[PDB]
Amino acid sequence: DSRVFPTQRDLMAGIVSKHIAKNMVPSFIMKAHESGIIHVHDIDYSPALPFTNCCLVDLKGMLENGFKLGNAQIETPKSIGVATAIMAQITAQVASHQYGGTTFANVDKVLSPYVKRTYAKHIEDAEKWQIADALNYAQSKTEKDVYDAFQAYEYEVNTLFSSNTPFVTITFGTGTDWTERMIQKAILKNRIKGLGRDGITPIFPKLVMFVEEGVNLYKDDPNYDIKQLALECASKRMYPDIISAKNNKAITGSSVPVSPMGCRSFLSVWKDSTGNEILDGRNNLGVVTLNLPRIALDSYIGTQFNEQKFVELFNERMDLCFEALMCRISSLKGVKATVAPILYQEGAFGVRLKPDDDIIELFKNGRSSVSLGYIGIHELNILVGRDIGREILTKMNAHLKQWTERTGFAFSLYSTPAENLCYRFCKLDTEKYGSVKDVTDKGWYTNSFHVSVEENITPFEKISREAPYHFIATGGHISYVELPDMKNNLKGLEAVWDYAAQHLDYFGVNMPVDKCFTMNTIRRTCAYLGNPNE
Amino acid sequence: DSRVFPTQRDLMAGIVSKHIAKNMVPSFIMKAHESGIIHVHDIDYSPALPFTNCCLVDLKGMLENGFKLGNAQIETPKSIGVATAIMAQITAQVASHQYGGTTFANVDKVLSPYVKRTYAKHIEDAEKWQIADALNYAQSKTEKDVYDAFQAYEYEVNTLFSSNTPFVTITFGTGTDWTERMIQKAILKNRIKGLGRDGITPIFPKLVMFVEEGVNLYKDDPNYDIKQLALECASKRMYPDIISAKNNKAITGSSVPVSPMGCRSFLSVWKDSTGNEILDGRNNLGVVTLNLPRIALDSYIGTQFNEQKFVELFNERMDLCFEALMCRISSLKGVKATVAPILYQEGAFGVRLKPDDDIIELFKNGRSSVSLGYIGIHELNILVGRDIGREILTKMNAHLKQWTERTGFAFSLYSTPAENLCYRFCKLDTEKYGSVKDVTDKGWYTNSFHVSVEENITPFEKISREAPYHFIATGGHISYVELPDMKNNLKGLEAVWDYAAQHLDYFGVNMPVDKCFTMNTIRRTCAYLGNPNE
Ligand SMILES: Nc1ccn([C@H]2C[C@H](O)[C@@H](COP(=O)(O)OP(=O)(O)OP(=O)(O)O)O2)c(=O)n1
Ligand SMILES: Nc1ccn([C@H]2C[C@H](O)[C@@H](COP(=O)(O)OP(=O)(O)OP(=O)(O)O)O2)c(=O)n1
Ligand SMILES: Nc1ccn([C@H]2C[C@H](O)[C@@H](COP(=O)(O)OP(=O)(O)OP(=O)(O)O)O2)c(=O)n1
Ligand SMILES: Nc1ccn([C@H]2C[C@H](O)[C@@H](COP(=O)(O)OP(=O)(O)OP(=O)(O)O)O2)c(=O)n1
Ligand SMILES: [Mg+2]
Ligand SMILES: [Mg+2]
Repeated sequence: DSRVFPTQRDLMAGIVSKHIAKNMVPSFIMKAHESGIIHVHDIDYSPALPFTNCCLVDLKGMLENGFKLGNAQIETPKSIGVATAIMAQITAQVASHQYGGTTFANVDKVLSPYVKRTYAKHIEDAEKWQIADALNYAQSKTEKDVYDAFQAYEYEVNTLFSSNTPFVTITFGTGTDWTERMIQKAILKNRIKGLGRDGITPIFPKLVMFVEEGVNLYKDDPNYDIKQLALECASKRMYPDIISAKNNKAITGSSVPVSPMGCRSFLSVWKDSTGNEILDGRNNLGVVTLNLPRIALDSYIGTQFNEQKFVELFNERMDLCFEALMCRISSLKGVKATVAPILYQEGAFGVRLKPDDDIIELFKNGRSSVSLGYIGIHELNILVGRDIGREILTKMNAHLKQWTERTGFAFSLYSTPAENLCYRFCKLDTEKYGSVKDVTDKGWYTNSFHVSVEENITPFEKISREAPYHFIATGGHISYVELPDMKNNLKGLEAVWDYAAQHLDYFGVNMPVDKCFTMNTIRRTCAYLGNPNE
Repeated sequence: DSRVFPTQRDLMAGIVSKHIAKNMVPSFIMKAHESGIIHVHDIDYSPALPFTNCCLVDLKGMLENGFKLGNAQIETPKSIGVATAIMAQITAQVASHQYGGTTFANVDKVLSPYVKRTYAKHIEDAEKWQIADALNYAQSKTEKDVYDAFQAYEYEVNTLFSSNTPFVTITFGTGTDWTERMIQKAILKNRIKGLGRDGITPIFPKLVMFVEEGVNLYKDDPNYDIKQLALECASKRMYPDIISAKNNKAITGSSVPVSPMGCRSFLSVWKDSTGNEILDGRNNLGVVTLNLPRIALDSYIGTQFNEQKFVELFNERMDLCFEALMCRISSLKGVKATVAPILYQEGAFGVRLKPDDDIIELFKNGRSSVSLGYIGIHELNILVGRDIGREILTKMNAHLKQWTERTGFAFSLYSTPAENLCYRFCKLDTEKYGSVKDVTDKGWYTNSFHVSVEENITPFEKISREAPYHFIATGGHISYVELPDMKNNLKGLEAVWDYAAQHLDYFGVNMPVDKCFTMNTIRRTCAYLGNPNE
C-alpha cells in the first residue's frame, strides 16, 4: 500500500539512499544496472547504509543464554507463550536492521524446551489444586498454551507487516518428541484456521516443513499424522512448502536440514574455529542478478545469434557482477557493531561482538553467503536455440569457485525470486529490441530455471525437468507445480509432494485459495502469496 | 541512539521532509522558525506528510465492535492476555501513523470486561477438572493472567521503542470494581518489578493515576491500598504521575477525568451531534511554540526594556503563530482516509470513515485540539522586570478564543515539554544577544511557567506558585517537585501528592532512581526519564 504513512516515509529514505548509492557505486556498475545488464538488488537500502540481507536467527542461542533487548536483560523464557512472544519481539528487531527476510529454523526443536516448562507448571498446578486427572489436565492446558502461543505469533507478524515489509519464515518437521510434535500441530492448526473473523489466508510467516523417511514421509513414520495435517494445510492456505531433508543435506553438505533464509536463500555447510557446523546466526550479504536473456540479445548480429559474441559478453558480465558484489561488501568495511546491537552484540548472528568491533570480520571465510542471481533460462534457451541451462549455470559456478578462493567470501548461484525484476528486465530489454517473439513479447522473463508457464506439462514432468537445477544453483532454488483444488483430493497432492521429495530440494504447490464470504482470493503467481485482484 | 539503522533511515525521511516543508511553508513562517522567534514542531514529519500529532486511542470502541488490522477482521478478545496483546498491536499501528504520543485512557475500565471473561473461563475450568477450591482457583489463576498480560504489554512497548520513538501513556485510577482494581495492581506491580534480570526502570509506558476523594485519596476510600502501592511505585520507578480528578474536570469542563494525549496535552470537553461527551478517539493537530523571552529581548532598546515595543511584537507574533498553525492544518485538505486505515477507518479515532472521505472533516468544530505552545515565563519575568506570567497567558487565551471562533478549530494554550527546544531557543537568542545574565547565560530556558530550578523553594511553595497556571494553560501543563530518596519515607511523598491533588491538575515527582548492579541511573531532568550519564 503506497498512500499509507509508513510506506511514504520509507520511500523517502529509499530515494535518499538511491541518490547516495549513485555517489558511491562506480559509474560502470550503475550504468549496467540502469540499463538492465544486471540488477543490483535493494539499492534503496544499500550501500547508503551498511545493511546485510537475510539470515537464520540464532534464537536458540538467544533464549538460552540471555540477551539484551534495548537495555533490558532478557532471561530464558519460563513458558511457551513467553518464548514465542519474545520470538516476535526479536522478529521486530531483526526486521528493522536488515533489508531481507528473517528465518526462525526448526521452531519445533528450538521452542520444545518451553513446552516442557509449560507442562511442568501445569503438573505443579495439578497437585496444588488437588486435581483428579493430573496428567490429562497438564496435557490439555499445555496443548492450549502452545496453540495460543502460535496464534499470538501470527498476529504479531501480521501487525509488523502492516506498521512497516517483514518477510519471516518459520521451519519445522524434523522433531519427533512429543513437545516438538505439539508445536508442529499448533503451527499447522492455527494456519488452517486462518486470520480473523473470516479466517483469511495469511501471507506471512511462510511455513516450510522438512520431510524425511523415518520421520514423516511414509505411512508408518512417527509423524505421518503431521504430514497429513500439513497436506490439509497446504490445500487450504498454500503453505507449507516442503524441503526434502534428504536432497537438502547432499546439496548443502550439511549434517542437518538447512532452512532457507528469507524465501529461498540456502547457506552451504560451514565450521567454526573448533570444527563445529554452524547454521543458525549466519546470513547473506546481498544479491546482484545477471540478466541472461539480455546477454543473448546483445549477442545477436542482425537477426542471428552470434555464439563467439556471447562467450565474450558472458565473461565480461561475470567480472562485472563480481565487481558489483564486491563494491557493496566493501561498503561494510569500518562499520561497527553499534549499527545493530540485536544482530551483532546480542546474539541474533550467533556471536557476541563488542560495540567497537568491525562487523565485516564476522562474514569472512565462508561464514556469510553472497549471491550471484540469474533469471530467464527459458528465454535464454530460446534465444540461443538449444537448451544450455545446466551448462551456463555450471559455468557460473566455476567462476564463483574462483571468486570464493580469491576473496574468502562464499559466493553461490542464486535463483532470484524476482517478483518485480521479471518485469523490469523485460521492459528495459524491450526499450532496445522491442517485441521479441517468445522472449520479451509476453512482458516478463520466466523465473530462474523454471519451465515457462504456458507449457502444458504434467506435474511430475515439470518436477523431473527442474530437479537438476536444485543441485546446481546451490545458493537458492525452488520448484512450483500448479494444481486445481486439491481440498478433496489430498492423496493427489501427496503424490506430487512424494515425487518432489524424492527428486529435488525445495518445493511448493500453487493452487487457488479462495472464500465466498457469502471474499479472500489468494494466488502465488510469482514468489509470494497475493490477491491477484491487485 | 544514532548509529542504529532504524534511526538513520528515519533521519533520511526527516531530511527529505524538512526540505519539502521549505517548499510548502510560506517563507515568513520558515524564517521566524529559523530565527527562533517561534518553533514549528515536528517539521521533520509535517507538513511533508499529512500526519497529525497525539491522541487518545478509542480502544474501547475497537475491542467491542470489531476492527480490521491489515486485512484481518479482529474480534472482541476472549481473555485479558489477548486484549492487552491486541492493545500492543494497536499501539504499534498508531505509533507509525502519527508523530506524537499515543494514550490508552482508563485501561482499568476499558480492559475490565476481559478480566471477567478470563475469570469465567477459570471457573468453567474449576468444574471441568473437579477442582475443590473452585473460587480461590479462578481467583489465583485470573490474578496471574492479568499480571502476565501487563508484563507482556511492557515488553512489547520496550521492543517498539528499540526497533523504531513511541511515546505511549497508560492512565487508570477511577475504577473500583474488583476487575478494575486487579488491572491497577497488575500495572503497578509489574512496574515495581522493573524490566529484565536487573529489574531496570522503563521509560515507557508513562503511567498516570487519577486520584479522587471517595476513590483513593483518603485513608478510607475503597482504593487507598492502591494509592499506597502507587506511592511505592513512584518512589521506585518515578511513575506514575498523578492527576487530580477534581481539578481536571473543572479545567476541562468534562464529566470524567481527561487523560493527557502523549505527555501532557489536554483536550477540552466536546459533544457529538447527539449531545454525547466524547473523549476517546480525539486527537491534536500540531504545536507551534512562541519564544517568549525572545519577544522581550527584541523589545530592548539598548539595555532597557521597552513596554510599548513589547505590545507590538507580542501582537504581531501572535498573528504569526496563528498563521503557522493554519498553514499545517491547511496541508491536511484533500487528504484521504487511505493514508492511515487504523486511525480513520478502523476506529482508533472513534469514527469510521470511508477510504475516500477527507480526514480534515473529522477534526473540525472543536473535535481536535490545536496547540499554541510557549516557554520561559521565568526568563520573561526577569527581562520585563515584574511577574507577568498569568497575565501574558490570559491574554494569549483571549487571542485563542477569537482564533477558535474564526475557524472552528479548538486552539488551546499549551505548556510545551520542550526537551530540546529549551536549548534551541536559548542558543539562537544567544547568537544575537550573547550571554544575558539570568536569561541565556545558563544555556536553556525554563519550561513553560515552572519556577526555575536554581531556586531554594520548598515543595508546597513551588506547588502553590505553579498551580494557577494549570487553570490557565488549559491545553497542557504539569508540575514537578524535586525530592530526595523517598523510598523509606512514603508518607512524605504522600504529603506532597495530597497537597498537589488539592491545588492543581497534573503532577509528578522527580527523585533519584538508581541501582548498584553490585548500574541503572534514571532522572527526569526535563520531560522524560533518561540516563543523565548521556
Ligand atoms: N513479552 C515478554 C514477557 C516477558 N519477557 C522477558 C522478561 C524476563 O527476562 C524473561 C522471563 O520471562 P517469563 O517467562 O518469566 O514471563 P512471566 O514473568 O510472565 O512468567 P513467570 O512469572 O511464570 O516467570 O522474559 C519478555 O521479553 N517479553
Ligand atoms: N522494477 C523494480 C524493481 C524493484 N522495485 C522495488 C520494490 C522493492 O521494495 C525494492 C526491492 O527491489 P529489488 O531491487 O530487490 O527487485 P525485486 O523486489 O523484484 O527482487 P526480489 O523479489 O528477488 O527481492 O525495490 C521496484 O519498484 N521496481
Ligand atoms: N495476538 C493476538 C491473538 C489473537 N487476536 C485476535 C483473533 C480474533 O479475532 C480475536 C479473538 O481472540 P482470542 O481471544 O479468541 O484468542 P484465542 O483464540 O488464543 O483464545 P480462545 O481459543 O479462548 O478464543 O483476537 C489478535 O488480534 N492478536
Ligand atoms: N533543537 C532541536 C529541536 C528538535 N530536534 C529534533 C528532535 C525530535 O525528534 C524532533 C522533534 O522536534 P521538535 O521540533 O518537536 O522539538 P522538541 O523535541 O524539543 O519539543 P517537544 O519535547 O515539546 O516535542 O526534532 C532537534 O534535534 N533539535
Ligand atoms: Mg517470570
Ligand atoms: Mg479465540
